[PDB]
Amino acid sequence: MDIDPYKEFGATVELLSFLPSDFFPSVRDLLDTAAALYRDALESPEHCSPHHTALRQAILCWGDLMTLATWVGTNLEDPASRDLVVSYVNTNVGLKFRQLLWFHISCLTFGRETVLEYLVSFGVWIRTPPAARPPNAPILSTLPETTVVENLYFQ
Amino acid sequence: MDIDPYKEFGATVELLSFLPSDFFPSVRDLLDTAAALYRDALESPEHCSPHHTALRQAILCWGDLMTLATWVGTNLEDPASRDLVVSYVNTNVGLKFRQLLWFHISCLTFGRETVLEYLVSFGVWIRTPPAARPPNAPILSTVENLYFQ
Amino acid sequence: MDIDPYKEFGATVELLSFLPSDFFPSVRDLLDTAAALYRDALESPEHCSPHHTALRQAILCWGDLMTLATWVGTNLEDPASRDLVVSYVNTNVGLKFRQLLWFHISCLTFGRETVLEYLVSFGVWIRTPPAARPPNAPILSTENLYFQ
Amino acid sequence: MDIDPYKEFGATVELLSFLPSDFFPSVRDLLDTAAALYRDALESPEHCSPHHTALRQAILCWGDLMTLATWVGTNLEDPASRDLVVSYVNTNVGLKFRQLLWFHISCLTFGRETVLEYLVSFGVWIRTPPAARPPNAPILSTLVENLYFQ
Amino acid sequence: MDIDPYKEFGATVELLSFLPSDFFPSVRDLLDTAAALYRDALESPEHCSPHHTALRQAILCWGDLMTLATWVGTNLEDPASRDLVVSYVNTNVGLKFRQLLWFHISCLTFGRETVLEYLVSFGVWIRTPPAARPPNAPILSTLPETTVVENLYFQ
Amino acid sequence: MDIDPYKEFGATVELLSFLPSDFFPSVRDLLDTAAALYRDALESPEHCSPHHTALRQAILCWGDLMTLATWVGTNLEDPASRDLVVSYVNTNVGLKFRQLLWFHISCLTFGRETVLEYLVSFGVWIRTPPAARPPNAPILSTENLYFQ
Ligand SMILES: CCOC(=O)C1=C(CN2CCN3C(=O)N(CC(C)(C)C(=O)O)C[C@@H]3C2)NC(c2nccs2)=N[C@H]1c1cccc(F)c1C
Ligand SMILES: CCOC(=O)C1=C(CN2CCN3C(=O)N(CC(C)(C)C(=O)O)C[C@@H]3C2)NC(c2nccs2)=N[C@H]1c1cccc(F)c1C
Ligand SMILES: CCOC(=O)C1=C(CN2CCN3C(=O)N(CC(C)(C)C(=O)O)C[C@@H]3C2)NC(c2nccs2)=N[C@H]1c1cccc(F)c1C
Ligand SMILES: CCOC(=O)C1=C(CN2CCN3C(=O)N(CC(C)(C)C(=O)O)C[C@@H]3C2)NC(c2nccs2)=N[C@H]1c1cccc(F)c1C
Ligand SMILES: CCOC(=O)C1=C(CN2CCN3C(=O)N(CC(C)(C)C(=O)O)C[C@@H]3C2)NC(c2nccs2)=N[C@H]1c1cccc(F)c1C
Ligand SMILES: CCOC(=O)C1=C(CN2CCN3C(=O)N(CC(C)(C)C(=O)O)C[C@@H]3C2)NC(c2nccs2)=N[C@H]1c1cccc(F)c1C
Ligand SMILES: [Cl-]
Ligand SMILES: [Cl-]
Ligand SMILES: [Cl-]
Ligand SMILES: [Cl-]
Ligand SMILES: [Cl-]
Repeated sequence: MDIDPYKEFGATVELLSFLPSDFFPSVRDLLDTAAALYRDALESPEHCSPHHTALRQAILCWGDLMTLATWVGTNLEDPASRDLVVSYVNTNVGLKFRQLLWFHISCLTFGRETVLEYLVSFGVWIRTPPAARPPNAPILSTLPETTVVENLYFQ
Repeated sequence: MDIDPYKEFGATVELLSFLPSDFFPSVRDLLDTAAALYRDALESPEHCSPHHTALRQAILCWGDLMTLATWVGTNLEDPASRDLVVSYVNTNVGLKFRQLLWFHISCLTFGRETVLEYLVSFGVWIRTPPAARPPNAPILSTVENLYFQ
Repeated sequence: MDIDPYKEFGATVELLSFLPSDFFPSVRDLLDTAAALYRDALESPEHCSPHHTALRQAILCWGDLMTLATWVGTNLEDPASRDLVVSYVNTNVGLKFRQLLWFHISCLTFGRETVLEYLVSFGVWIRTPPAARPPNAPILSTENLYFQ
Repeated sequence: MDIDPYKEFGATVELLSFLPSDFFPSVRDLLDTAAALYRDALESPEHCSPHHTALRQAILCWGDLMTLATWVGTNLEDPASRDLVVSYVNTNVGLKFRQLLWFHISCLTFGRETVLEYLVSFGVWIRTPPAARPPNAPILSTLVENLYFQ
Repeated sequence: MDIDPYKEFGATVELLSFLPSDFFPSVRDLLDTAAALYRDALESPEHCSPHHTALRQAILCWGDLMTLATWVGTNLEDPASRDLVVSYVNTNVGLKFRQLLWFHISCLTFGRETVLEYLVSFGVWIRTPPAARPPNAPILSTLPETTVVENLYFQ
Repeated sequence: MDIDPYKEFGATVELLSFLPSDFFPSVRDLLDTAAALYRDALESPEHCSPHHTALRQAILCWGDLMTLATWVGTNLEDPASRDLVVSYVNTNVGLKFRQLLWFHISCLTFGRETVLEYLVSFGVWIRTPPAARPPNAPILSTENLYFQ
């Protein structure tokens, strides 16, 4: 099968690939943030949303990879090679999970449309030559809960 | 965090662990069954169901685990050592994914209630001594006169 | 005192003894089934039933027995006598607890009469010569309030 | 599973463990008291109460531990005092059963509320320094129409 | 800063000092009593009372002190010097926490006034020569606010 | 007992531990700020607030800890282990008290909801890669005669 984990969420692997690897927080920091903001939802008996369901699996999958990588490492006769398999996972699959965790955590806070627009905004900014672009990166931020039109309507 | 992947689906890790490892099809056979029955839905831009969403991730996660386990296996000296990794996968994370893939595929066909009832039925049958129990395993499956007047 | 643990549940040690030891699931499998089916009730602050009360104590007692048996195994100077302890447990107190756990778990699922009738049914079948009896064993198949 | 045998009776292992081991009668004396006061009920075909059901199992469980201990001493000991196994049992699991038998026998006589209050009363008394506390321990105890005189 | 932990509770360090060290249960026995009587309240999300808030911190502080003393003790190889750490705890900070835990646990059960009156009663009794005083110590108990006659009068 | 000192104040240890250790002022700087802003309230015979009650105990507890550490340090044989005591304080109990003192002092100034929101804001900012985030950290922030 050819399954793109972003496709049911309105995105693609190629679109997440538009961002440089340096854009994404680390796996540990994504996992810490998922816990700080969404632990209760993620641990609840309710689906909550497709993003929650996917994020739960992504978190556990990283755990599966690290548990396997740690176990083999303990079996490597060279004690200096203890985290060699763990390093292998980070090198070849770490970026994939950073993209995926970032996507779901961000979508849960900002909504798909805002996240996808930000992906484009940053990817265009980082491809503009540094001496020709605004010094600071674009900012990821939430939409207003109420529009100016609605606010003025109820004056 | 402590996330139980079955909890949002009305089950638990402990409940799936009630079944012996020999109960489950192999991961390869589970993956081939998911493809034969649900490939178009799994590859679609539609969520379809929480089971589809979870199953998509599990399928992809197993691919990651196999690339890792294959990399360790193909780069490991000694047949006994590679036997150990294959054994470790068989005993631990392979069993986890056999449970998980079986659960989601079965739920997509029979519904949660039927699946959970079958888990108990088989788990009780296999714990009954063979000489005392029915020879075959339990099976997973799904008008008045007035009516004619 | 002479207490029969089955007496308040309508049975006796003698009746459970009518079944061959091979009839019963293992202690481990009985404990796993009690957890799979009744963990929440067994761990709850509610009595639930006399079967739950008895089953709670039986589960804890087996833990006590295993801790004692482990201490005997580790403290016996001779390795051959450790073997005797295990075989003694399997033959004697392990069988007692297989009977007891099976009885209460089955009663919680099927009710007292069905269980008592099944004990007799299987005990009669296994005593019928194999070449003269049905090829398969009889089947165990089908509450909230408890009088005295 | 994590089963607390006191939980269905409104108590916990931790609560019983608030009492020092010296608080409790010996297992033998608890068993003699169960027999003297409740033998007929314990041996009857009636449930009687959840306390009776639990007490029956606890009495039989101690029998199982002692039968095991005695059998090892008889068969697997020669010049050993053959009381080595029996001695370990009374050292570790004996306290657990003194708590359990005492709880059920006391509840059958005084009721849960009075028993739990007494556990707290004695636990506080024994933790008060002896030279600062009352000399005697707290005590476990529990407690006509007008027309007649007109 | 010079803070007296009793001042917001109507007492002082000097007043608790009026009681001899032998008056107090050990820290362990005070902690075990706090758990037996107040565990649910102490672990709850509600303030409950200023005594509860203070008692919560005292329990945790003792944990901090013993964890530090343990780490020092277990990482000191000479056994005599480990006994020096224990003696320092017993001599100095153990008495401070025995006073403090006793005060808060007693106040939660009997109220401030009864506790302070009892502090005085015992401190006076123990300073009376043993051959001249009642054989038994005064008793900590809640006194009745009204007499039987008064209670019957307002029936 | 398992007491979370933040629980009665609407937070948890895990939430405070979302912030990196470098976020917090030193214990000394927290204590000096508490004295500059709240000394009279803290030394008063009035409860003032649950935050004041908790903060009083934390201040005294730090005094207990440092005298113990000083007594150990001044009686230790070799400076390398004197350095070990300081390092233990810096890594373990100093971090706990930096979190705790900061929480109470900040709550007394800004209120719980502002503090908890700021914790999240900074914790997310510091986890954003430096080259991708705003250059500055988020900020913690909140006649008489004519009407006679
Ligand atoms: C937790 C939700 O995610 C965010 O809020 C995320 C953010 C939100 N932004 C964080 C940095 N920023 C501030 O501090 N701001 C300050 C203020 C005052 C609020 C404002 O000016 O508006 C704005 C800006 C907002 N940025 C990003 C990324 N930016 C670039 C590359 S990555 N990723 C995630 C994220 C981050 C860390 C861990 C995670 F796990 C995740 C998912
Ligand atoms: C595809 C949905 O799953 C099933 O249908 C599943 C089945 C369905 N059963 C298959 C075997 N059976 C028949 O052929 N039957 C024939 C008939 C005519 C209908 C009848 O006699 O009633 C009944 C019985 C039904 N059994 C199981 C398991 N049984 C025991 C241990 S495992 N697991 C899954 C499953 C299986 C393979 C790959 C998968 F990937 C999965 C998930
Ligand atoms: C969990 C309740 O117990 C049972 O259900 C028990 C059973 C239930 N039976 C299990 C075997 N069977 C099937 O799979 N059946 C299939 C079907 C379709 C439902 C039907 O034909 O009706 C019937 C038959 C029913 N049998 C027994 C024993 N039989 C003989 C000796 S022992 N003991 C217990 C038990 C078992 C294991 C662990 C335990 F822990 C216990 C207690
Ligand atoms: C049999 C019910 O239990 C009791 O009555 C129990 C008692 C009852 N008390 C017995 C001692 N007492 C008297 O003699 N009293 C005499 C009188 C005239 C009424 C008075 O002076 O007031 C009061 C006082 C009541 N005390 C206790 C415990 N106290 C402290 C630690 S243990 N445990 C159990 C118990 C005891 C033994 C074997 C058991 F098996 C048990 C269970
Ligand atoms: C738990 C509340 O504290 C008490 O109840 C406290 C008590 C209560 N007293 C306990 C001793 N007593 C009884 O048993 N009494 C009842 C009795 C036997 C029926 C009778 O009247 O003769 C009265 C008398 C009341 N005494 C004390 C202290 N007394 C002297 C020095 S210290 N300190 C605390 C306390 C105690 C232990 C652990 C703690 F942790 C604490 C705090
Ligand atoms: C004393 C109350 O606490 C504060 O005010 C606290 C602050 C207040 N902030 C101080 C730094 N800032 C300014 O100078 N600002 C300038 C101005 C003009 C007023 C504005 O733009 O608003 C804003 C910003 C506000 N920041 C913090 C922390 N920020 C980041 C990590 S820690 N912690 C505490 C605190 C600090 C020191 C000792 C303590 F002890 C404590 C508790
Ligand atoms: Cl095949
Ligand atoms: Cl009698
Ligand atoms: Cl409580
Ligand atoms: Cl006295
Ligand atoms: Cl001031």
